[PDB]
Amino acid sequence: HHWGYGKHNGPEHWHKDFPIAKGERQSPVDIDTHTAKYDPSLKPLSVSYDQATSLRILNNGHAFNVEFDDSQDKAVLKGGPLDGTYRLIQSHLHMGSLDGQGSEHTVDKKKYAAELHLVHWNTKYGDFGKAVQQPDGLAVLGIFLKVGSAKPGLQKVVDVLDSIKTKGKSADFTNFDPRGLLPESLDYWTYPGSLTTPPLLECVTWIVLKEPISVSSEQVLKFRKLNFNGEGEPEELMVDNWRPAQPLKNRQIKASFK
Ligand SMILES: [Cu+2]
Repeated sequence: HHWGYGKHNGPEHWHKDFPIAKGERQSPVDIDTHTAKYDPSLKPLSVSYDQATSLRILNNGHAFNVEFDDSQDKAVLKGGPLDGTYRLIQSHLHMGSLDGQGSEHTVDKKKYAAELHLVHWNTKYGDFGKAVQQPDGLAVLGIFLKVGSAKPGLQKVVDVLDSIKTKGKSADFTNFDPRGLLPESLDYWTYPGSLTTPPLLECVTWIVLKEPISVSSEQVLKFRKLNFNGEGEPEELMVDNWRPAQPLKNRQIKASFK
């Protein structure tokens, strides 16, 4: 019924309800490190996540989510390919069923265990709603996740996952710090893209970080136990909720690093 990631409602079906699914700037895409090119005009990336603004954590049937207070500029994104200030409004995790898959964007065909997305909107549009209606309304920072050492900033979250196991559930969480999710390096690739889930609006400036972060298998496994389904329904594990790479058409992927 509702769009999804199954065989009967997965990505390859979306185009029937959202013709833009076959647009000219769809995400995610595969990053060919030796096709993408350094762009000397890109300014430095500014990830000012000083004042934490996390509010809720929830299961919306599509993925694990975190909502932030976007009333002020307490967590914004500036610099890089961006013109203006972009406000962080939410974050979600794309998880795989196996350690070898999960990420939406790929690097030279390589898939990661998962991909985190931090969504920000151009504060020049009044609100999120009017932003997505614009080509330069969104800025999504994508962060790759590989299995290994445990990520501290994720434990506290992983500890209360059972409180949002099924769709429609949510738990207050003012404890979430998007700083604890960032890798050491802020090198990235940027390209004009879209949302990776319906409506698939082509309103996104993508900033994918080259350096992945590590998470333990315990943390991963706990994320693989969320459910696509609601309470009192046949269990459907929330895994492989990622859209495969889309045609780059002839878009240019730029590197922030030489
Ligand atoms: Cu996403």
